Amino acid sequence: SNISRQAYADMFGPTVGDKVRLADTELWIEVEDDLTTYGEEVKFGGGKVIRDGMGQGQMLAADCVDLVLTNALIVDHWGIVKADIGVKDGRIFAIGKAGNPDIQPNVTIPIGAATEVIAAEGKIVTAGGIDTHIHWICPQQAEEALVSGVTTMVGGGTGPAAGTHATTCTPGPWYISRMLQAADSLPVNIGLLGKGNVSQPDALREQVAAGVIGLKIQEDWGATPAAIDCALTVADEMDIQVALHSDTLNESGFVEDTLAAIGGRTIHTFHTEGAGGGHAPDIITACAHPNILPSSTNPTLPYTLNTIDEHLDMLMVCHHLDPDIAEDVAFAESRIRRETIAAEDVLHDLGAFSLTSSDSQAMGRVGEVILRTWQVAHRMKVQRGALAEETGDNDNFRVKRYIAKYTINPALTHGIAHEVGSIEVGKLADLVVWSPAFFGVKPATVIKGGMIAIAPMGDINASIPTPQPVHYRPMFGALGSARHHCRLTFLSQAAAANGVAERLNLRSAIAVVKGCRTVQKADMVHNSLQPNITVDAQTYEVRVDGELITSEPADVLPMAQRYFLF
Amino acid sequence: SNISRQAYADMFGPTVGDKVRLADTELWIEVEDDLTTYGEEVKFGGGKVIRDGMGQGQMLAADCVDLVLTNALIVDHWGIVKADIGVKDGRIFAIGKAGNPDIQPNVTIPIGAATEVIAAEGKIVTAGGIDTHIHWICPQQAEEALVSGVTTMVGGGTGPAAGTHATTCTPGPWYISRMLQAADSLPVNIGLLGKGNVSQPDALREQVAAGVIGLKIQEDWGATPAAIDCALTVADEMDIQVALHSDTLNESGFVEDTLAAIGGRTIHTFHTEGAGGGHAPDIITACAHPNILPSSTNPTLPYTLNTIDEHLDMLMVCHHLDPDIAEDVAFAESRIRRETIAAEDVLHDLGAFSLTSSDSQAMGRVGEVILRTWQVAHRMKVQRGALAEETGDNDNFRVKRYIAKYTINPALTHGIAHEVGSIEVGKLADLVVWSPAFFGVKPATVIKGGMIAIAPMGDINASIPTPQPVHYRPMFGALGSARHHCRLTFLSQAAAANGVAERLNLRSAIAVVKGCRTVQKADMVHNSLQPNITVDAQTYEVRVDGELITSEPADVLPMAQRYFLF
Amino acid sequence: SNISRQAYADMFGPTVGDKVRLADTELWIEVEDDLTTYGEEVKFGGGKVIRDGMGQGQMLAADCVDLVLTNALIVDHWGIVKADIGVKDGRIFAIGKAGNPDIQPNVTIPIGAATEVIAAEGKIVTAGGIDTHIHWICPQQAEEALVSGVTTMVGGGTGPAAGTHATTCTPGPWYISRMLQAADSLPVNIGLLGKGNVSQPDALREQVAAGVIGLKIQEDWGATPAAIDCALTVADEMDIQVALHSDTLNESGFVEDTLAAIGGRTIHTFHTEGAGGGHAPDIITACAHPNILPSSTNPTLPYTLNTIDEHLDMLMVCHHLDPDIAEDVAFAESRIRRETIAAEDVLHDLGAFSLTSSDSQAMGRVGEVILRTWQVAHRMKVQRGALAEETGDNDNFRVKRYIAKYTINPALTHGIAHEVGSIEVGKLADLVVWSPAFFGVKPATVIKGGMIAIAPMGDINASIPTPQPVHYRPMFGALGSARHHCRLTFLSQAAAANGVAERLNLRSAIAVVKGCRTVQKADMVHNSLQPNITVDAQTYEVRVDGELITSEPADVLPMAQRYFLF
Amino acid sequence: MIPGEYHVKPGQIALNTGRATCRVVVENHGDRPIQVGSHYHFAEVNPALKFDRQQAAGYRLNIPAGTAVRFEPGQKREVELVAFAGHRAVFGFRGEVMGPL
Amino acid sequence: MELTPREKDKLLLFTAALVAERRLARGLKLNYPESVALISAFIMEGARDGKSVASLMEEGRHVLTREQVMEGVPEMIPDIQVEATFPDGSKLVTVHNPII
Amino acid sequence: MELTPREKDKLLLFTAALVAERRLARGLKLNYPESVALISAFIMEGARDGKSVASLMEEGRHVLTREQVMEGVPEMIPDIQVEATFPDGSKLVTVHNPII
Ligand code: NI
Ligand code: NI
Ligand code: NI
Ligand code: NI
Ligand code: NI
Ligand code: NI
Repeated sequence: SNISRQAYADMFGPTVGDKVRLADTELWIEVEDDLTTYGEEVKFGGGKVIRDGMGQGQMLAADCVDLVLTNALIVDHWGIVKADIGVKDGRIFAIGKAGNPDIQPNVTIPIGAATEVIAAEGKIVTAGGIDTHIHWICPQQAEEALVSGVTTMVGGGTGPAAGTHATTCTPGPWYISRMLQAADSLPVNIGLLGKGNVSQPDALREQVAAGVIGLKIQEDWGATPAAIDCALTVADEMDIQVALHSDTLNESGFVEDTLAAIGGRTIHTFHTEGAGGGHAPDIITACAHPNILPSSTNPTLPYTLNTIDEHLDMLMVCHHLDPDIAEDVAFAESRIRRETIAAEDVLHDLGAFSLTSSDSQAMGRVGEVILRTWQVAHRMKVQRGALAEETGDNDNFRVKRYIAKYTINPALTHGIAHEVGSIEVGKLADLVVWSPAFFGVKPATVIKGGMIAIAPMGDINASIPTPQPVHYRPMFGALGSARHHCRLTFLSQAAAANGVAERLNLRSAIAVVKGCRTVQKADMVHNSLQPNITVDAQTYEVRVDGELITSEPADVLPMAQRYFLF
Repeated sequence: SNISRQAYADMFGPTVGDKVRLADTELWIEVEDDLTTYGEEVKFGGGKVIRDGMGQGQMLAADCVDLVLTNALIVDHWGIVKADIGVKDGRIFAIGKAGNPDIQPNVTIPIGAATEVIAAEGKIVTAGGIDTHIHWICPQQAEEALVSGVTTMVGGGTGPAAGTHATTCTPGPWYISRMLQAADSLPVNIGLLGKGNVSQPDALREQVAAGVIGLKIQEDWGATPAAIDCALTVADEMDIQVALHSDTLNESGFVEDTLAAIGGRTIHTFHTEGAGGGHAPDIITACAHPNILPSSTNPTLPYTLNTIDEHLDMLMVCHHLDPDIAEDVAFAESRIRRETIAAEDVLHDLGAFSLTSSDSQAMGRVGEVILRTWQVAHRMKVQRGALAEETGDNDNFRVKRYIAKYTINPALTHGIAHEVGSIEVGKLADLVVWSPAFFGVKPATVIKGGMIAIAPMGDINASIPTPQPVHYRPMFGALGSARHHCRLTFLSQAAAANGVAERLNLRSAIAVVKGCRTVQKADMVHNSLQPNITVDAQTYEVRVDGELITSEPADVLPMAQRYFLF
Repeated sequence: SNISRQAYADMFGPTVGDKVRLADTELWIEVEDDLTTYGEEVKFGGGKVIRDGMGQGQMLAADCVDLVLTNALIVDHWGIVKADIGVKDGRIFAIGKAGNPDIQPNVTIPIGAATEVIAAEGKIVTAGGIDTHIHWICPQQAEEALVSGVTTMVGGGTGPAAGTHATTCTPGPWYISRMLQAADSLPVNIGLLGKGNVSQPDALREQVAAGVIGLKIQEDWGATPAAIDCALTVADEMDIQVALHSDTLNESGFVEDTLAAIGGRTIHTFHTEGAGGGHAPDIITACAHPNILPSSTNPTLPYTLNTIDEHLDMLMVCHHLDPDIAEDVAFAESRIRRETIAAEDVLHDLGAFSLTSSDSQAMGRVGEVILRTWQVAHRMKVQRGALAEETGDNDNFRVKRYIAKYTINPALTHGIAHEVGSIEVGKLADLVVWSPAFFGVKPATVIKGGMIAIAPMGDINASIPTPQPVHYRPMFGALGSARHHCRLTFLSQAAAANGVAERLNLRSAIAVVKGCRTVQKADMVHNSLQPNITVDAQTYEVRVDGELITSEPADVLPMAQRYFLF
Repeated sequence: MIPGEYHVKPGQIALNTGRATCRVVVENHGDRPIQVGSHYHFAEVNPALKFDRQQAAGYRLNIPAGTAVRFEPGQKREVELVAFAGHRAVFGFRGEVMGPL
Repeated sequence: MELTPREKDKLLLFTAALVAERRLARGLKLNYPESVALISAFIMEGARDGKSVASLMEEGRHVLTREQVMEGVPEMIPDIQVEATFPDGSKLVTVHNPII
Repeated sequence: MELTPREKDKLLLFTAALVAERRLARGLKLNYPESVALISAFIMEGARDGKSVASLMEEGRHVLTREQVMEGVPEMIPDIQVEATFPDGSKLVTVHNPII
């Protein structure tokens, strides 16, 4: 029997050689491989394949998966392939060919009576995003992030308090404990950061032993060499990560002094470009070092016409600065530079910047991490063409380079890659299903630990789930005990050992961080470039090997006005 | 002392002989009995009867009820009577005369300091509805159903997944466990159905032992004779119910073959008319058998002008059919027949069809089970006049016949009638209070296990609860631990024995199903007719004893545009 | 170094001698004291004081506070002072000078790595309000009250039932238990009242032993001398409070008879003016007695043009009265008197009335207790000028007199002042932060037990928390386990001893009431006046020492149309 | 057609049939109004109401349940009472009985 | 704006009234919820204008007539109640038999 | 009004449509959500007017043309579905390829 490729594509989604446009951008992906056996694809519905004795077997629950995503087009750092995805016990069981071994060939993902089906034909499936720069200003951020496709949120805060407005810090044992307990109510995996600004190591050890998986150094609390050294020493001891927002004022020293204080120890630099904070005007030079894991916050991504204009007042409100105090405004202005903002985009395209994050409600937009990452990719293809690593007539490599920025790289940086970060066997089943037309903008389904946690839902009283109004509503994976079973609360090895979970009576699944001190720039997937970068002290021009690094501001962007009501 | 009957009616509600119109329909009910002693009625308010030493006694909590519904007009399968209702320990204590035995005669329901009062004078009180065809596509359905007056929901699903979109199945132990845990968060009694489509009995026993109270056979998973037999065998073993959606395609055989496979064993046939699924075009002939408990889903109730037109696309979306595939559209069309749709209404009026259900968001409207049942009753009275069993100039019997369809009959069919289904002593206090003008459309109060769970509520900041805007809002009976104490999670005898509740740490009250295999058509209250019914293979005409069974489509219906904003 | 007082005020808020207008009223407060050391004030932000080694020290968590409110202008019954507030372990640690003792002088509130910061410069901080006349008609009332600045709610009810619509009673052990369990879900401290109307003491002891912290006597349940005596006897035994709504009908006797039945025992009279219920037309004379703690419900506060007009129908709906029954309307009219309504305002100004409350959705507005209290103060200053106790050119004393009405006095009256009621060391950290322009109308932050529970929040996806739309949204202090740790459920000494908390498995912090029988009028802060008051039986004129007490109705009021959208 | 309308059959209802009744003249000697409910033990009403208390022992107003009779200051009127039933045990009110009778 | 729950709740009433307003404009006979919403919104605006409670209790009975609503609707609405912020604070307006 | 969740949900759709209506009035080419909201609201009002499901399935395809919406929008909306209370109860209206 034969079938045309177009009819086939309409029925089971695209196959090897077919290309798909990502949303309304100029980025095209090409199916690299298809793990199916033509003619044996599994499809669900009336009179379809997945039925008793046919595509569904007689195996007991232990011998089959709980959930199968049929005919999915996977986009991950390791490849863009067509395959079925099997989920068992809330984790990724396998990526291959689903069906019934009794009558079908090459079945690697067995479907039985205990198997639920999610039809992914014509859909793109990716891993849940990981935002590592969250300011816990309000609990509503969790739902906003989940809807965008982010399933893991790492950050700090206690609510809408001055300290949290400006920093990602959950200060001390009491607040850390309260926030860990509150985390059980949120539908996303959570890890907390404590206040790392102190020169007494014991004050830090207490926080780590209390539950935080990292320490935040912020200039608002004093990003001095002494504080930085103290935090890094404790980090090396307890296997936790350090996030840095350096001394913009150059008060205690210049960028080189801070780099000296770090002394080659592993550290994650937040908003490395500078606008969000950091040694003016050369904090961006940090991406040249092997021990630095550099990330960008999203307001500067990508460089557009209105970027500069909106920054001044945003800066002031966030850091509690007074526009009437000359020194306060001067220091705000020293952080906003067209030169570094333009260069940042190119550095991401080259893989010098390895992560993207939000900086939620503190000079960052919580629901726009994924969206903005793809806009940068689009603008870079438009301006720079194909990457040197690109093969074939597609943007497969660029796509892999950019998706790694908000998935696997953030996971590696914070020591949670053993649990999440990618679609790999054994990892928690945090998956996002997208319709090609809405890729990176509005997902069709968001799965947390094997259960759908949120998805667009139409009229509740309708005869079908599709009638208007269709808007995002929480599903069973976000309800009470089901939620606790489908989410993870990350703890430090010390906290886990001290029995913090039992003491606070945390009800969600617990996971421990590890490998935070051993990760380096070379480990960042598709983003390990260490450029010979310099910044002109007077002009602020960024140069790599003497070449000027710059770009043009966008007047219009994809994934914008065609999708949003406001 | 004397008082006019009109003044009396205005004060304490109608009494023996008085008639009341149900909403804006042509159905009239007549008070058959009044259990009060004229002059001794209890009324609450300033300077009223229920006061210390007067209508309220000196008894301790153990000797009085927790809640009393004063002067209620009860409409149940056993009668339409005027009486006080007493609730104690979350259950129906008695139906009779409330007050203080110290100074009042014939008091059967003692009122004391520990008694709360709900004024039901001028109101109609019914048992909470029971919907047995729920697709757990989204958790929001629970609130929609509760608002309509449905307090028990039986069905299956895992969320907005392909399998659940089309079937009422919670596949396997993992999903069953997750959904049982999630159930604790919903304000309605819940019972789950597993996937019954498999030819290996052990695969079914696992699901039952996991917690499901029934097994769903659906054609989308393969409704073959082998699967049907396997499920019924396990059902007979574990005392659980089987719900059937037969082979529409006639792929494995015709209706007679399916009936042969069932072999006289008890089974609940979903949407027996056919549109929702089943052997084309004669699945409706199933209602002639003694072992079949037939129900209808609501889109076809009642037959109206727009009924046919809306069905094709509804069908396609639900079952994941492709309108471009000729065989997919042909099979959709074979399910929609004006002939069977028209006959279904009459069969309900005759008592050949015993239950009504929704088929929530899968060719059914979750908030319209009660509403549509009464519209059918109205249309049938309009077209057929009084029933043969009707006595007096009222529609009392027809009302009893129809209310049984969504209350006691669904309870009997699924083995939960020992807990819910009617206003009888010992049963859980799931009651719905209605204003005659809004009967079956918008309830005044919804009580779950003795506590008000939801009700219309006005301005929260107002001086009284009546100012606008008045809309349904959750009450204390739907809050955290109170909810857990007022709702029931139904388990199979096996699951209950295996300690599933303790293992999953379910917090709600647990109830076990029993008597699923022994129930038959003769047990359906006021709906036990087994007609000699036939369907013409070419014309699709339905005939009972050779007489053509048909009806006319309604152009306008009551309980519609006069009550809804949209 | 020197700085102008205006520049100083703009930077750190006002200091000694500066005056501030409360919202848009004519009330002005003057800073009486400032506990800072000029030049050493702590401020948070980029390049500010609170940084490592500077305003932040090296102490371990145990040696520093969890939260500090910097440069707050405190308004409490004991004073109006400028100071820093320290919070530790969810309680008020100290009021003084915050900072680092290593380099700063006079530090009484140590700031360390474990300290979170809330900037209160330019803000007014008060204790959370306490409403003691709550009808639990719906759970939504809790959020409405919290938003207004009320953190403790005492009352009774079971939901929208007839009994609760009219009375603040949670009838019997079953309902009491259910409501205690439901309380864990609400973000406010809660204490319940049982039905005190019975002449059998054991029926009352059961309720107290079940968990109620007080008993409500209401006329709708029979406010007879026998019932009143019975309740007071049990109250004296179990150390709980009695709230009274007397016999308006004068059925069992006149006001003097009720006063005789009370026999000098401590009792809290609800809506002492009369409109909300009580001996017509002289229940107001109760404020002359030493054992009476008199309060007012809010619809009559203050006397305005539309006050009388809105009362009749409000009265009828609340108490289930029939407008067609002459005696029902006559008794409603006897409760509404311009004479007593006008006098009530003046009596509050004189300190004869000690508390203000709502009477939520039962002739009272739950979100308007604080708001209306300040409107009365404004209207009284406008009509009567400065109080005799007033010193200086400010309204400091009047402010102290009025704030005590909804904070410390309600706490003293119900035996919970050891936990809440004022900003004093050792008390639970229930604090409300206000911007002077919105004082008493819309708070900037509401803190429950050390955590922000609710606050105005802008666009969740915005780059900062300030962009529109800005509306009140629940924060972390109102989420699951965090909430349980930050709220209190008050129990009677008996219930606490019987292990009610463990039995019902209440998850929130538990507090016990005590000192309910020993409190008297002389103990009411700034409101201990016992006037020689009389009421003319025919004209209803109120006179104190023969002088006519009256006031003029307001045509326009502050804290009204300038702040609300509707 | 009126949604949920009643069709009350014409006639009257006889209240408290077969119970002993008695009429008494009552006069409000107080300066404030007094209203009495249908089930209040009449013998224990506000002392300001002057009447034969002895005759009213174990009686209540023979009026529709939930209604009341109002007495303005100085008002004199004849009322009909009906005897209590059940155990005929009076508890509460002004605490004058607190037992059977 | 710092909108409290009650203000947001009133926005729901306002919107419901817009729906009714446009349907009345089309010449349709209003149903139960539409009628209640329309009259209620009218009163709220009256309060914003500064009208007295007494004035509105009367004016509210002249917003819709029996001929502008479906049969049975007038009888389904024995009265309408709504609160709003008058110049002198929140007050309750009760309109008896609003549709005649 | 006693508004049920579904009625309140529909109010959201109505409001979204008001936004689109005003932008179309300005002469802007509508985007994805605006187009869906506008056409959906049109159908709901049609149901209120008493039009049949069959009539609306056709009329709904003439609310917006390809020239009144942004590029790609027509292809993003293969169909629109919405339910409303017709004189004969709730019915589903499916409009295929509404924008041509
Ligand atoms: Ni930063
Ligand atoms: Ni940040
Ligand atoms: Ni079906
Ligand atoms: Ni179904
Ligand atoms: Ni009262
Ligand atoms: Ni009250």
